[PDB]
Amino acid sequence: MLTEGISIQSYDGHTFGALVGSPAKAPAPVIVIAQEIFGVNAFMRETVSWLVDQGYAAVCPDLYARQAPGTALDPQDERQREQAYKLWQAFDMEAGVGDLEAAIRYARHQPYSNGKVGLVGYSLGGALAFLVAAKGYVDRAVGYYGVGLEKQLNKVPEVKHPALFHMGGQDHFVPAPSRQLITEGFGANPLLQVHWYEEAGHSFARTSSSGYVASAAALANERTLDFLAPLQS
Repeated sequence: MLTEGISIQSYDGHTFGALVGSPAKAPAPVIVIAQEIFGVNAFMRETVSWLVDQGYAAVCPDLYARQAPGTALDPQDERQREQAYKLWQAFDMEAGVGDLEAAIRYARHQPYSNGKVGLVGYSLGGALAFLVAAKGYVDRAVGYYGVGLEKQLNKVPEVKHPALFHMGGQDHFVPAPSRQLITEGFGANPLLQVHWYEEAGHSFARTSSSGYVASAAALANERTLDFLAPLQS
Protein backbone atom coordinates (compact mmCIF):
# COMPACT_ATOMS: atom_id res chain seq x y z
CA MET A 1 0.00 0.00 0.00
CA LEU A 2 1.13 3.55 -0.77
CA THR A 3 -0.36 6.95 -0.04
CA GLU A 4 -2.15 8.05 -3.21
CA GLY A 5 -0.59 11.07 -4.92
CA ILE A 6 2.77 11.00 -3.14
CA SER A 7 5.57 11.17 -5.68
CA ILE A 8 9.24 11.65 -4.93
CA GLN A 9 11.84 12.32 -7.62
CA SER A 10 15.21 10.69 -7.48
CA TYR A 11 18.64 11.84 -8.67
CA ASP A 12 18.21 10.41 -12.16
CA GLY A 13 14.63 11.59 -12.63
CA HIS A 14 13.03 8.30 -11.66
CA THR A 15 9.94 8.90 -9.54
CA PHE A 16 8.44 6.70 -6.87
CA GLY A 17 5.58 6.60 -4.38
CA ALA A 18 5.61 6.17 -0.62
CA LEU A 19 3.44 5.27 2.35
CA VAL A 20 3.27 8.37 4.54
CA GLY A 21 2.11 8.84 8.10
CA SER A 22 1.79 12.44 9.30
CA PRO A 23 2.54 12.96 12.97
CA ALA A 24 0.00 13.14 15.81
CA LYS A 25 1.28 16.63 16.66
CA ALA A 26 3.50 18.86 14.50
CA PRO A 27 6.28 19.63 14.16
CA ALA A 28 7.98 16.23 14.46
CA PRO A 29 11.10 14.45 13.24
CA VAL A 30 10.50 12.27 10.21
CA ILE A 31 11.64 8.67 9.93
CA VAL A 32 12.24 7.20 6.49
CA ILE A 33 11.60 3.46 6.72
CA ALA A 34 13.60 1.18 4.40
CA GLN A 35 11.60 -1.94 3.46
CA GLU A 36 12.37 -5.63 3.73
CA ILE A 37 12.46 -7.75 0.54
CA PHE A 38 8.65 -7.70 0.24
CA GLY A 39 7.87 -4.16 -0.93
CA VAL A 40 5.66 -1.79 1.00
CA ASN A 41 3.36 -4.20 2.77
CA ALA A 42 1.67 -4.96 6.11
CA PHE A 43 4.82 -4.86 8.22
CA MET A 44 5.68 -1.48 6.69
CA ARG A 45 2.22 -0.10 7.50
CA GLU A 46 2.54 -1.49 11.05
CA THR A 47 5.91 0.24 11.40
CA VAL A 48 4.58 3.57 10.14
CA SER A 49 1.72 3.20 12.64
CA TRP A 50 4.08 2.42 15.51
CA LEU A 51 6.37 5.35 14.81
CA VAL A 52 3.42 7.74 14.56
CA ASP A 53 2.22 6.46 17.95
CA GLN A 54 5.71 7.22 19.28
CA GLY A 55 5.73 10.89 18.18
CA TYR A 56 7.28 10.66 14.70
CA ALA A 57 6.12 11.18 11.15
CA ALA A 58 7.13 8.44 8.75
CA VAL A 59 7.78 7.95 5.03
CA CYS A 60 8.21 4.46 3.53
CA PRO A 61 9.37 4.79 -0.10
CA ASP A 62 8.53 2.31 -2.85
CA LEU A 63 12.06 1.04 -3.45
CA TYR A 64 11.04 -1.68 -5.92
CA ALA A 65 9.43 0.93 -8.19
CA ARG A 66 12.43 0.80 -10.57
CA GLN A 67 11.44 -2.82 -11.24
CA ALA A 68 7.68 -2.78 -10.60
CA PRO A 69 5.71 -0.01 -8.89
CA GLY A 70 3.39 -0.95 -6.05
CA THR A 71 4.84 -4.31 -5.04
CA ALA A 72 3.39 -5.45 -1.70
CA LEU A 73 4.07 -9.11 -1.09
CA ASP A 74 2.67 -11.37 1.64
CA PRO A 75 5.71 -13.00 3.28
CA GLN A 76 3.63 -16.01 4.31
CA ASP A 77 2.71 -16.86 0.73
CA GLU A 78 5.29 -19.14 -0.95
CA ARG A 79 4.74 -17.83 -4.49
CA GLN A 80 5.02 -14.21 -3.31
CA ARG A 81 8.18 -15.08 -1.38
CA GLU A 82 9.63 -16.42 -4.63
CA GLN A 83 8.86 -13.12 -6.32
CA ALA A 84 10.37 -11.22 -3.38
CA TYR A 85 13.64 -13.11 -3.73
CA LYS A 86 13.72 -12.43 -7.48
CA LEU A 87 13.18 -8.69 -6.91
CA TRP A 88 15.87 -8.66 -4.23
CA GLN A 89 18.38 -10.44 -6.46
CA ALA A 90 17.77 -7.88 -9.24
CA PHE A 91 17.79 -4.91 -6.85
CA ASP A 92 20.24 -2.09 -7.61
CA MET A 93 21.68 -1.19 -4.19
CA GLU A 94 23.24 2.05 -5.35
CA ALA A 95 19.99 3.20 -6.92
CA GLY A 96 18.32 2.15 -3.68
CA VAL A 97 20.59 4.44 -1.69
CA GLY A 98 19.82 7.24 -4.19
CA ASP A 99 16.07 6.76 -3.81
CA LEU A 100 16.47 6.79 -0.04
CA GLU A 101 18.50 10.02 -0.32
CA ALA A 102 15.58 11.58 -2.23
CA ALA A 103 13.08 10.32 0.36
CA ILE A 104 15.23 11.77 3.14
CA ARG A 105 15.35 15.16 1.41
CA TYR A 106 11.55 14.98 0.98
CA ALA A 107 11.19 14.14 4.67
CA ARG A 108 13.24 17.19 5.72
CA HIS A 109 10.80 19.76 4.43
CA GLN A 110 7.27 18.49 4.72
CA PRO A 111 4.83 20.87 6.45
CA TYR A 112 4.97 18.67 9.59
CA SER A 113 8.79 18.29 9.68
CA ASN A 114 10.97 19.59 12.49
CA GLY A 115 13.87 19.32 10.07
CA LYS A 116 15.48 16.25 11.70
CA VAL A 117 15.32 12.95 9.80
CA GLY A 118 16.06 9.40 10.91
CA LEU A 119 16.12 6.16 8.93
CA VAL A 120 15.09 2.71 10.14
CA GLY A 121 15.58 -0.27 7.81
CA TYR A 122 14.91 -4.02 8.04
CA SER A 123 16.62 -6.85 6.15
CA LEU A 124 17.28 -5.33 2.69
CA GLY A 125 16.56 -1.99 4.38
CA GLY A 126 19.09 -2.81 7.11
CA ALA A 127 21.80 -3.23 4.49
CA LEU A 128 20.67 0.02 2.89
CA ALA A 129 20.72 1.74 6.31
CA PHE A 130 24.44 1.03 6.61
CA LEU A 131 25.16 2.42 3.15
CA VAL A 132 23.11 5.51 3.97
CA ALA A 133 25.01 5.90 7.24
CA ALA A 134 28.29 5.88 5.24
CA LYS A 135 26.93 8.62 2.97
CA GLY A 136 25.78 10.64 5.98
CA TYR A 137 22.34 11.61 4.64
CA VAL A 138 20.45 11.29 7.94
CA ASP A 139 20.77 12.52 11.48
CA ARG A 140 20.53 8.94 12.84
CA ALA A 141 20.26 5.56 11.08
CA VAL A 142 19.06 2.18 12.39
CA GLY A 143 19.35 -1.21 10.65
CA TYR A 144 17.81 -4.55 11.65
CA TYR A 145 19.53 -7.66 10.24
CA GLY A 146 21.03 -6.40 7.04
CA VAL A 147 22.66 -9.08 4.89
CA GLY A 148 26.33 -8.93 3.87
CA LEU A 149 27.39 -6.24 6.34
CA GLU A 150 30.74 -8.01 6.67
CA LYS A 151 31.44 -7.08 3.03
CA GLN A 152 30.97 -3.34 3.63
CA LEU A 153 33.41 -2.80 6.49
CA ASN A 154 35.69 -0.59 4.41
CA LYS A 155 32.96 2.04 4.81
CA VAL A 156 33.17 2.12 8.62
CA PRO A 157 35.37 5.22 8.80
CA GLU A 158 33.01 7.09 6.46
CA VAL A 159 30.25 7.08 9.09
CA LYS A 160 30.00 10.60 10.56
CA HIS A 161 26.60 10.41 12.30
CA PRO A 162 25.21 7.86 14.77
CA ALA A 163 24.00 4.52 13.49
CA LEU A 164 22.60 1.56 15.40
CA PHE A 165 22.34 -2.06 14.21
CA HIS A 166 20.39 -5.02 15.61
CA MET A 167 21.62 -8.44 14.53
CA GLY A 168 20.23 -11.90 15.27
CA GLY A 169 22.85 -14.28 16.66
CA GLN A 170 21.13 -17.23 14.97
CA ASP A 171 20.82 -15.51 11.58
CA HIS A 172 21.96 -18.08 8.99
CA PHE A 173 23.10 -15.19 6.75
CA VAL A 174 25.72 -14.30 9.39
CA PRO A 175 28.01 -17.18 10.39
CA ALA A 176 30.33 -16.75 13.38
CA PRO A 177 33.34 -15.46 11.43
CA SER A 178 31.20 -12.77 9.80
CA ARG A 179 29.86 -11.71 13.18
CA GLN A 180 33.45 -11.42 14.42
CA LEU A 181 34.49 -9.27 11.45
CA ILE A 182 31.50 -6.97 11.95
CA THR A 183 32.12 -6.69 15.69
CA GLU A 184 35.79 -5.85 15.28
CA GLY A 185 35.21 -3.52 12.33
CA PHE A 186 32.41 -1.56 14.01
CA GLY A 187 34.36 -1.21 17.24
CA ALA A 188 36.69 1.17 15.41
CA ASN A 189 34.03 3.88 15.08
CA PRO A 190 32.18 4.89 18.25
CA LEU A 191 29.40 6.47 16.14
CA LEU A 192 28.40 2.88 15.32
CA GLN A 193 26.59 0.57 17.69
CA VAL A 194 25.74 -3.05 17.04
CA HIS A 195 23.78 -5.35 19.36
CA TRP A 196 23.54 -9.10 19.02
CA TYR A 197 20.44 -10.97 20.05
CA GLU A 198 21.56 -14.47 20.85
CA GLU A 199 18.20 -16.23 20.67
CA ALA A 200 17.06 -14.63 17.42
CA GLY A 201 17.66 -15.05 13.68
CA HIS A 202 16.58 -13.04 10.63
CA SER A 203 13.31 -11.10 10.68
CA PHE A 204 12.99 -11.40 14.47
CA ALA A 205 11.09 -8.10 14.79
CA ARG A 206 8.23 -9.07 12.45
CA THR A 207 5.35 -10.93 14.11
CA SER A 208 4.41 -12.75 10.88
CA SER A 209 7.89 -14.33 10.56
CA SER A 210 8.56 -17.91 11.68
CA GLY A 211 11.67 -16.23 13.13
CA TYR A 212 9.76 -13.73 15.30
CA VAL A 213 11.19 -13.48 18.85
CA ALA A 214 9.15 -11.17 21.07
CA SER A 215 11.86 -10.60 23.69
CA ALA A 216 14.48 -9.67 21.07
CA ALA A 217 12.02 -7.55 19.09
CA ALA A 218 11.00 -5.61 22.19
CA LEU A 219 14.55 -4.95 23.39
CA ALA A 220 15.71 -3.93 19.91
CA ASN A 221 12.68 -1.70 19.46
CA GLU A 222 13.07 0.14 22.77
CA ARG A 223 16.74 0.67 21.90
CA THR A 224 15.67 2.09 18.53
CA LEU A 225 13.22 4.43 20.21
CA ASP A 226 15.75 5.60 22.80
CA PHE A 227 18.24 6.15 19.99
CA LEU A 228 15.81 8.18 17.85
CA ALA A 229 14.41 10.24 20.74
CA PRO A 230 17.05 12.99 20.59
CA LEU A 231 15.62 13.96 17.19
CA GLN A 232 12.37 15.04 18.89
CA SER A 233 11.79 18.68 19.76
